[PDB]
Amino acid sequence: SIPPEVKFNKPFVFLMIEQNTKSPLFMGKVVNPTQ
Amino acid sequence: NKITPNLAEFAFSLYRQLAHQSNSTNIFFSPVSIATAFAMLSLGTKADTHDEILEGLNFNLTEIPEAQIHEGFQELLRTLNQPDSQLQLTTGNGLFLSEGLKLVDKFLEDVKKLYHSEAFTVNFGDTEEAKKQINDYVEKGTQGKIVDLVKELDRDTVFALVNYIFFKGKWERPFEVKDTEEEDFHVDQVTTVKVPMMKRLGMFNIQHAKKLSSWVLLMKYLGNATAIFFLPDEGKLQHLENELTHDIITKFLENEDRRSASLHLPKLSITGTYDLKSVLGQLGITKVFSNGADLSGVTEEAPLKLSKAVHKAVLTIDEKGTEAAPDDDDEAIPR
Repeated sequence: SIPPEVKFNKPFVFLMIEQNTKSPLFMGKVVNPTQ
Repeated sequence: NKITPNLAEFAFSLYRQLAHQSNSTNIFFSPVSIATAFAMLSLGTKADTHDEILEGLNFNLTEIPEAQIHEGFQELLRTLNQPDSQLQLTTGNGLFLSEGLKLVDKFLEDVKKLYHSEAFTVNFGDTEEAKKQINDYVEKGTQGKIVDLVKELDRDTVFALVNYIFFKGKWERPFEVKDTEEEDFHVDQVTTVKVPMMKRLGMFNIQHAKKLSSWVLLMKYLGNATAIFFLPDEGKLQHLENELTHDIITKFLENEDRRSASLHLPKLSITGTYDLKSVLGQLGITKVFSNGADLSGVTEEAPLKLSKAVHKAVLTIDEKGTEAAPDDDDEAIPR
């Protein structure tokens, strides 16, 4: 098997979850990645 | 923690309102910080003013008793401030009160006990001094990430409630800086920018999910956190945004399986600043901002209303990990 490539080079969503509580500490969408 | 599924649906509800508010811009916010600030504020409200707030945070009040909501937040906050040794995570709350204001003693007791709120007295009459005390507190809590938060502050403000989190996590396996290379990032069909693209060949919890028409990648931090990234197939972003639910996230988090993959992820720094009034109004939180607000649990001296609810959040992603910090600034005036 050839490992898949997954490239975040277009808008994407994400969430950051705290493990003990499973709470959603943060959510967002990157459309234009500022530096 | 039993308030979790409520917080997760509140995250998706608020997200959808922010995406409908501006559908072609970066979004970044903290569902937990906003829910903490408004649940704390509900302790000073009564009747429908109160019930609208907790229902807007996706609590069913004829199902979960109010004491258990607040005790759920109390425990959440305690967990947040006791991470694994490998993760930096803190949260805090400051309640800046007009000097001389006669408060309902039970409010001050309840915010200290349940929300760990640090009460301060300030003279809103001296606008530069009051702004500095609030902004210094937020800058300290957010470890320098949110600076000079408050620029303009009404001399008649009765209280400013300020809630923050600080997060700094390390990837379980970091990227190597030598492998980062500038690549094209396709903002839209006619717009390409350059970004430093990190990369690594690793064992990832990675799958392409039919229900979301998206790749779904879990990135573990050392210690008690995970980031989940969703890359929608072409044309499927709005679909992905609409279809996320708490049950879907849970199923992804519970799966242990890993597979070999080449990941390319951009280094970035983004910020969101939001007036929460209209978006929370779409979620049903309306009366607390109005000429009918009942904040008589805060003070019985004169009626109040919440004039301002602003949220600011910053995110940095790089080869070492992620740093992030929100702050909520919710201000009340006499009505």
